[PDB]
Amino acid sequence: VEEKWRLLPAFLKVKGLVKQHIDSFNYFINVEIKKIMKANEKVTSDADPMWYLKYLNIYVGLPDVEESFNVTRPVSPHECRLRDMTYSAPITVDIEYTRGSQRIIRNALPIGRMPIMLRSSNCVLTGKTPAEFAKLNECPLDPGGYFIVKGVEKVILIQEQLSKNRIIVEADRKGAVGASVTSSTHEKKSRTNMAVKQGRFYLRHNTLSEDIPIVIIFKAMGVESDQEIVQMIGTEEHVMAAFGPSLEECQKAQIFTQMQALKYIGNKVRRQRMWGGGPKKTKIEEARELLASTILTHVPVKEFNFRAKCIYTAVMVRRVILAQGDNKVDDRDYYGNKRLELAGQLLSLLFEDLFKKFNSEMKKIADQVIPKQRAAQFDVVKHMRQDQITNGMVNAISTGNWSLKRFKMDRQGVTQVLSRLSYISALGMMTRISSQFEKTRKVSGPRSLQPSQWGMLCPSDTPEGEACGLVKNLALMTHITTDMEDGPIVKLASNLGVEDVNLLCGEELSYPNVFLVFLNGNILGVIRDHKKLVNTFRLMRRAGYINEFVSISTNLTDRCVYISSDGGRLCRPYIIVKKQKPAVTNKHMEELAQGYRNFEDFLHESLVEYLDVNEENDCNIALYEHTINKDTTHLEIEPFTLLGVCAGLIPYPHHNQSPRNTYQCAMGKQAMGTIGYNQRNRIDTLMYLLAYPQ
Amino acid sequence: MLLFCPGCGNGLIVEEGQRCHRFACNTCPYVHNITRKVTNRKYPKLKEVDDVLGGAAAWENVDSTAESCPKCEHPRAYFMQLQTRSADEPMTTFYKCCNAQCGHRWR
Amino acid sequence: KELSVIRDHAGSACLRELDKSNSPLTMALCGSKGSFINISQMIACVGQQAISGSRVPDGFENRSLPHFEKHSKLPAAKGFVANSFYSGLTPTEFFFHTMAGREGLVDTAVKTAETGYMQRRLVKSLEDLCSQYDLTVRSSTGDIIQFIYGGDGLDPAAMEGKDEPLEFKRVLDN
Amino acid sequence: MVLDKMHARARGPRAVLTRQPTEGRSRDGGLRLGEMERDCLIGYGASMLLLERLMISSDA
Amino acid sequence: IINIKKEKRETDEETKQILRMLPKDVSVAELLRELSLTKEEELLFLQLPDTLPGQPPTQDIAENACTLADLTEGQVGKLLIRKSGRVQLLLGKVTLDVTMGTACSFLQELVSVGLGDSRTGEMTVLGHVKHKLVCSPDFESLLDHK
Amino acid sequence: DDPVVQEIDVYLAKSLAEKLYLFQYPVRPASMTYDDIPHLSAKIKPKQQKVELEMAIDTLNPNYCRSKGEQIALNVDGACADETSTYSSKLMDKQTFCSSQTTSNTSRYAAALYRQGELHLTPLHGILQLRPSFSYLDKADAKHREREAAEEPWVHLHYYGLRDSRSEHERQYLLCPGSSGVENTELVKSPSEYLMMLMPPS
Amino acid sequence: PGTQMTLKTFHFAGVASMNITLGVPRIKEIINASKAISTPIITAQLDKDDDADYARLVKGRIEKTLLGEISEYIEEVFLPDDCFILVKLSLERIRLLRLEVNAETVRYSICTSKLRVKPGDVAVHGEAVVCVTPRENSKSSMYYVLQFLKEDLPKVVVQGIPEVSRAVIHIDEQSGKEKYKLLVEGDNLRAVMATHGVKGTRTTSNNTYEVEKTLGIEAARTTIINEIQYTMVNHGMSIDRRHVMLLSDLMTYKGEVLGITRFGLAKMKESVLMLASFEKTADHLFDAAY
RNA sequence: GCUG
DNA sequence: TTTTTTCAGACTAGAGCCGCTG
DNA sequence: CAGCGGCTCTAGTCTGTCCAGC
Ligand SMILES: [Zn+2]
Ligand SMILES: [Zn+2]
Repeated sequence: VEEKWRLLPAFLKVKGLVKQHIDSFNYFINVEIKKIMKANEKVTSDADPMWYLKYLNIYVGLPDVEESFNVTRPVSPHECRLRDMTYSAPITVDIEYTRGSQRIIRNALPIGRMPIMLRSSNCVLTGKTPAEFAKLNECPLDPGGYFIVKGVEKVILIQEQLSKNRIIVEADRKGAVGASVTSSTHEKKSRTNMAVKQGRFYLRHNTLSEDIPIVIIFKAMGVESDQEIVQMIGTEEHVMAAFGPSLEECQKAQIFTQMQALKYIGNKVRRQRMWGGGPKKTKIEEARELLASTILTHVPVKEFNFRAKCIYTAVMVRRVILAQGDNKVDDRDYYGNKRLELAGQLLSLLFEDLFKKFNSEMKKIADQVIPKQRAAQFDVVKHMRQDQITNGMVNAISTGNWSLKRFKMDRQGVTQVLSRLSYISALGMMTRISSQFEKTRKVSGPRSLQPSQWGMLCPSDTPEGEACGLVKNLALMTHITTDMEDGPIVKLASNLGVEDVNLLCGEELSYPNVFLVFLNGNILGVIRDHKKLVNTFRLMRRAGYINEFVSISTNLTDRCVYISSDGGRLCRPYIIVKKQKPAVTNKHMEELAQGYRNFEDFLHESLVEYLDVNEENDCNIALYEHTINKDTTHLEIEPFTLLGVCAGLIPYPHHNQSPRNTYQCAMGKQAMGTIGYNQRNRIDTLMYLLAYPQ
Repeated sequence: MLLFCPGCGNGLIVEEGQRCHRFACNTCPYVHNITRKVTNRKYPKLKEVDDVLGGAAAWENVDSTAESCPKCEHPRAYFMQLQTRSADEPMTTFYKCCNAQCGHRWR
Repeated sequence: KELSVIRDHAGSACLRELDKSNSPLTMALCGSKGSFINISQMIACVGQQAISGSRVPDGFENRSLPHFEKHSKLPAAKGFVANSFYSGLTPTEFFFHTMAGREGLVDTAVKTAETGYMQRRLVKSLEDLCSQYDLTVRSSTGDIIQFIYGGDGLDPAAMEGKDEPLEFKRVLDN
Repeated sequence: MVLDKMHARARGPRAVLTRQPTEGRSRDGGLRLGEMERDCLIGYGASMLLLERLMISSDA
Repeated sequence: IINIKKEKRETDEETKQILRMLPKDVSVAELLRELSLTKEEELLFLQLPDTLPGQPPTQDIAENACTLADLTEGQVGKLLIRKSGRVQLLLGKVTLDVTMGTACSFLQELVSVGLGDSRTGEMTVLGHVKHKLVCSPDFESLLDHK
Repeated sequence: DDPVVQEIDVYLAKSLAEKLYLFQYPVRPASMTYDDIPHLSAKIKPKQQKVELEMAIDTLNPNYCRSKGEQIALNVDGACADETSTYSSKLMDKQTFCSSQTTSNTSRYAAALYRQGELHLTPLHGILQLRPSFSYLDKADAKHREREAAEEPWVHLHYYGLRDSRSEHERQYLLCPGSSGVENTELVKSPSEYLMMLMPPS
Repeated sequence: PGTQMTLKTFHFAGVASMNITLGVPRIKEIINASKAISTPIITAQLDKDDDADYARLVKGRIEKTLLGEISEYIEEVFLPDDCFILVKLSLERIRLLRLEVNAETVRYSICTSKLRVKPGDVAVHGEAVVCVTPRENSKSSMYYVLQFLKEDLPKVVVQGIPEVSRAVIHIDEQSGKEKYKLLVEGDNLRAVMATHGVKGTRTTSNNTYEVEKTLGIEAARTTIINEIQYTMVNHGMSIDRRHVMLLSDLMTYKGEVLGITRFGLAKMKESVLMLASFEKTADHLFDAAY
């Protein structure tokens, strides 16, 4: 199949390269903003019970700048760079506030201005032919994916974080294996930990002043009876025996019923707010509020039913105990456990805080003026201020400081100025990943090259110096996934035979045959036959019934099958080999070039598939057709795509020692060469141009 | 070993009554009189024996009219049986022959 | 050890075939630049890439990369690169060589910070010590750390014979 | 490029707070003889050179 | 000491710790034991797919889900045991696959509840339930055909 | 693979479709059955199905520590009041079982009374988990606390156990007027219509 | 020298396991005078250097053997009166390997084990084949204490130095005489230099703190000379001894070995600004004003 | 952020 | 009211602990 | 039967992590 190379240009026309930045903002401006507005929809005043301020639909418009009182003319990216203006668009929202006593509905009220990344759907440049670009004074060969804030082009660097909703088994400094699942939802993001500090299991959370012994938490949740707790965690002699010291701790105390455990947890809840909170929330009630929205929030109580939270808690306890025995702690360097967050996610978190601050400030204004100033009606629309939202985002992009106190997020260095030393310097900056651990000076940690990075992160492209492995660069053919709906994956799984977990006593989870199904971190049931769920789910995805980026993976050592549609996960395209023969078939490859098929047709015809790092652990990829065996499952589309944009420019990289290739990647960015066709028009702080480039 | 109450399913504790030792619940009246011998064996893992017998150890299992080894057809060989793990394992048989111009290890 | 033998024997053959006029050999024969390991790697075979003195560890479960069978202890699934730099490295071999190369680059950057902190700590404790006309190394306080420097009283730089001052056989010949 | 990396300072602007030279070529700068350089001079045994460099030619 | 109220050793199949002194079945074997070896009737529990391949008859609808509550009494299908232990539930033109569910070992009771009067009624225990069957669509054959 | 064995006919009965419940006891092993234990009451709410049962435990058997039974009964009930009392006698006579609801819908679950050569399905109205209730201790604290310092009406049911002839009688209503043979008018849809029904277009 | 390492490894002591940290990290350990060094290694000389049999017996004395290894079975026995966890002890493994253990020795070891079995309730039965630990006085004494004892009874060390864990016997390759020296990974130099058959006169360590405590200051000077000059020639990196003869002699001239940390500077220097120019500038200036 |  | 974003390290108090020490 | 001596123990806490150059 000589033209297996032709697939790299075709995947690249639609996705890949700098697209992973563009398609991400597009999801935030078109889908995530509305999910955030539904979550913080409705503001209610303490002074008047009747007053209500819901938000109905939020739209983000075309970028325009008004230089007069009411002109509202359109604006171009070049003019903003020259006049040091910000390229941004108005955020317009629809509300139905109480007003005097009616339900006045307003359509299209501006709440502020949103910074717009170039080449995004809302950007003017999109859909423009090269001749049209000349009038807009923008180079056609411009990567995009950057924001013009105050006349400086700024790029939000991709950040690598451990995956949310997934329990992480990790040793503490004491060598004490613990566990920690970060629950990220659309309402509350919180950290819930489990710890064995004296040979007995305690649960820790920031709303609880002291660590609570786990059996008390189980009794509060509603699994009263020691046998039911022991049956859920384990029935093997070792698992039960090790949870034996922990049983005594509740027995020593007198907790034996839900009420006596809920009250104990309440006497420990931090009650920080004693002012403006009115009178309410008894100690027992505060506990039933915490156990139902604060602890393990990703799992959802139906009607104050913790049957689901209790099983998930048992799975965490069992994982600590098996790990404590053999000391097989999960690696936090494996790229399967790490999800990269690009602009959309960072912007959505920043917007979520600013929308809640704007809503809060409107309630505080309403509570102060509604009951005192006058019978004259309080109209929120007059007091609403555009500045809080506009100023907040711009400042975060202009200065790279992500200080969000609500989520305890204090990260600086999120945004950098786009480097215009050369065209390559700009393209490389777009595909740049920033690590989570940045102060680590241990050589064999994040700084090392991990085999899991194969095909996802360029092996040789890294800065030499303070950040030898801290900063990484994406390879050519890599797609970072975006969040999907999950309605179909839940349905296919039930019909595929996955029995519910509410209908079984926990003893099943310890039988060797039963395996647990997890979707984005929430249990969907228990299936006896792992292979049929895995080989049916793949067959369905190939026909296109299920989304291409959903990934099914199975871990035999811990009997669980994981289905992931979360987003932020690196995915690489691979040809499917069935019966020792590649599926491209030569004729299809000619059809791509001729025009009958595009890359999407190959994906839904079962010719090509996307595999994430977890799925790759279950596959036996063969780099070349000659290396095909009986066990081989897939074939690599092109070997050279393993290297990245900077690495590729080196001729014959394979024939050189590897440190030399790393130096070239850094030097190529520092070279002096043509920047763009609009280079003469631009008036940047420093521009270096070779007089006669070749 | 964990044993649980048939009534409420809390964990039992052993205590002493006026006539017998009892398994007793902490939360309900249920007690169970220990009338006869009851036991629970752990069977832990013993040490490795592989490098312990090599190099002319103090073996003793040889007896009169013992079989000759199969290669040399002479009785110039020792043989022994040992548990490799805990004593619930069925004992394995092993033997080593040492003769002039002849070194071998067999099973 | 066996993988090491293959590289050593391949290197010996490469040196024997090389003419007495190869620029790389001449630089190795004098010590101007290079070594015979560098020439062997370029012309014959680059060796097993070693991370922390051991074969590449398994990033995936029971497998270094998804391109080899699980639980494979075979050479080449654990970092042995048969090809020379001149022949070129196959994609899996290139990744293993990059992993070993990065370990060195990370080590140098981390090591420079550690040695610098250490030098400040040593120079902030030994700076006051100085030899005196009485021949006794003493502290600023006047406490005697030593009665003669290095027992002999000799200075390390002036030695011409591996910690011994004269090297008499050479002196008589001159 | 060497043209942009060439800096020399004799007597020039001194910072108001410490009366020591500036830290930037743009500000006329002045080079920092740091502790490691100072340690090498102590090893050489040059008492006068350290006094001239760190007091007279900096902030006497 | 009462022999029928011994303390519960934790694995429920292994309840007997004190005394007077398993492998996994498959759906072909389960149906064979209850036909040839023992003629006794037994209550099996089977979970069917969320939608059966039917139309709600005259039920005033929209392609809504079809359940056993919507159909009418009578023969609903045929159950085939094949060679090599494959079991199929042919429930129309389509064949659904049948597999053994999680092996429960806690007690399960099948009971009637009838509120025959406004405030009182009858509760009746019809029998114990031992085995669970799972019915699922054969997505490979359904899709391969079209 | 021809159907060499057991082509079994499958029927369907609706006579108990609004009456049949599956009760399950997560902490009680399959060998220890409540068939012998006398049941004293059954309570249900027919909507928001929450069944409660009370079972009598004897006191002349050796497994009852009467010394402790007198103490726990004295904690729960005031020494001689007896107008409202959990236990009539001076000992703990009864264990109460409280239900938790497993699932909101039960449309896809069916009980299957196997007989030789045929299978009879019947829809389930509910699946409930029965657990031993621990209220007796919460009330014992409430009557210790005082010394120191819902719209749905209950339905009462008579309990007929597995030994009673009413159980052998009503077990026949799980069968349906046996049909010799037919192809159902419903469940006629084709494989391609069925695949599009379980996997709807986005 | 520390700046110029190529960071090569190949430093396992030639046993192909238990690599010794040997680079600038080892130089940091020797200079800091840490009481705990990672990779502590007492090299011992046997009284008889040619007998593998003698080496095997001596290794048994130095290394720690847990009760569970030597115990055939371990049963918690509940009886109508008195529940006791009785450990069954094998008498063939005790003979198969030459370990001098008995029920009376085990009974002594079970007490003074931190298992709270300090009372004489623990008893010996039969012929070194059964030891019975009945229960404890308090702290959830019922069957709870018993559950802890059953899990923690196998861990008790019947014989051998608790601190040492991983003694390995190394054979020299010299053709004329083949000799065995056992290198123990552990820290109790006093015990490992007294066990019968280890010739104390030639046993040595790599922890200056362990040597200083057991063999005077002057031997602690010679290890600071040696273990720096051992780790400096291991990394190439030749150095004069007269530099190390000064660094050791500064480090141990005020009584005890004063490691060059922030803390060792306070015990070496009297002047404040020399301490104040080093770390802890706040406390060292206020305390010298006090 | 990069050069040293 | 709601996450973490390095890795040790050799000091400084308490909490006991058990046993002789009177 | 009672007490204070040292223990001994876990965590606690503050303290660093190359030079500079733009
Ligand atoms: Zn009980
Ligand atoms: Zn022989």
